[PDB]
Amino acid sequence: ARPHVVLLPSAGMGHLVPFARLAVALSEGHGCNVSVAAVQPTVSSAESRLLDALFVAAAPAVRRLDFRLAPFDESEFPGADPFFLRFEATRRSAPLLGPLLDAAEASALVTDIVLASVALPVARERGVPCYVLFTSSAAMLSLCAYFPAYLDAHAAAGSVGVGVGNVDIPGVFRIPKSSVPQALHDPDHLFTQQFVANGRCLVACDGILVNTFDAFEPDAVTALRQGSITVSGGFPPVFTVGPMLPVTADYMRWLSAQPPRSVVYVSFGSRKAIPRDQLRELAAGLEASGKRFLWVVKSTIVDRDDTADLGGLLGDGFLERVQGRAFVTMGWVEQEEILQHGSVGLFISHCGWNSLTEAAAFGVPVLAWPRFGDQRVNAALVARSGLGAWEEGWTWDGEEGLTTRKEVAKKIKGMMGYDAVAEKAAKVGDAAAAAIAKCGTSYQSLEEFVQRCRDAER
Ligand SMILES: O=c1ccn([C@@H]2O[C@H](COP(=O)(O)OP(=O)(O)O)[C@@H](O)[C@H]2O)c(=O)[nH]1
Ligand SMILES: [Cl-]
Repeated sequence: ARPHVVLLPSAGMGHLVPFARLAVALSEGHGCNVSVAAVQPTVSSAESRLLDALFVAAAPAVRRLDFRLAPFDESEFPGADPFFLRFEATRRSAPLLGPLLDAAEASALVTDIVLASVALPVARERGVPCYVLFTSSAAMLSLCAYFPAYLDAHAAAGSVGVGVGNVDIPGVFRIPKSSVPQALHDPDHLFTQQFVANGRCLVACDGILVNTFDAFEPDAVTALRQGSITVSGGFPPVFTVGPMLPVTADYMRWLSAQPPRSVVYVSFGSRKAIPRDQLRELAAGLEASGKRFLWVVKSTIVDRDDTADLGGLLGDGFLERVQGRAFVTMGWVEQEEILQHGSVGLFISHCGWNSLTEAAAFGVPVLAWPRFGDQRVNAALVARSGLGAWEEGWTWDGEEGLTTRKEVAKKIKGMMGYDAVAEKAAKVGDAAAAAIAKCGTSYQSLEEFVQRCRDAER
């Protein structure tokens, strides 16, 4: 009998991608039926394409469950990021999850961290076990879990403390103040209110899945499994299930024509647009590096809005001058496919977590260029694990300062010129493939989670 697992993602590819890979892992790999309760329409078109493809490729085990949004008035959070606004619109629709869950006869609910504080109560009154899929690193899970106690300890009669400094996560390490997600400095920020509420409820859920592997983050994973992080001393089981594997266009025809390990692939993720002054230094750094490069560019946060002319954003001269030696697009690329290709030798990445798991699975060295949110925490893991290297001094969003074309070009040449870089990254690939293979720590963790789902048949 196939356990029924209901999966409840939030908005953006960073939250949807790992849910689509989990669904396939649970269905093909462990004999589960999976219902993915996703909101329609999606903020980005890339989410729509991924959902459409998921429900074909992984049918009949994986199925769509329609989840309608109550109307939400965005006037409440003026100037908020569109994905954060969809996070909140979806959180206030959690009512509707109750009926859906009764109808699905779920063995278990797996909810996005983003939605955990509102999904867990609904699961409890419908009698369904409720697990959280944390979508970023174990280091960031350890931050999310400790941040409420941090804020509490720094609360002093006569106020609720504003700002964040160095965060000494028990039994893990120190997050320097400058690596704290920018939004967390404001306890009233839309993201922060969600992040704090979701961290508070984590002690009271049935377990937490993380798309990482023990050898990648041994200290963070060891602290989460002992419960160091909560001082109360009680934490749910943590299942390390990653790096989860993925489920011919002009850029691929180009790429296959290039020599092995020759191409610098460049992308800052699905929801970041680099300001133009920094964009020009990156263009000229790539040019000056002398390396072949494949560069994905965004002018807006949401792909649907992106109308800018590539020529108009970078330079019509630049584009003609790098013809042939390089490939530059403002459209979507199937990055999972690029990162498996033998012709890629370097990934300049914003250190979004799903991007890092992809470079980890395939052993691709990472030039870390974090921009916001969790990305400086994740960049320190890049450096720490030997997946790549990270110049801590490069500025990120909200800081003044510009990484120059010389800095880019020199760091690109060093990464590809120093063989230890490719070798360290390949050792991460080796450990990642082992983790998800039969005898690996991630395969076993996933087997244990599926066993829990089997024991919940009603
Ligand atoms: O042009 C693009 C940009 C992104 N991605 C994928 O989108 C996800 C981005 O998620 P991540 O957590 O790295 O960052 P976010 O976009 O949430 O900042 C990853 O699976 C990438 O492989 C892609 O396939 N093509
Ligand atoms: Cl660690």
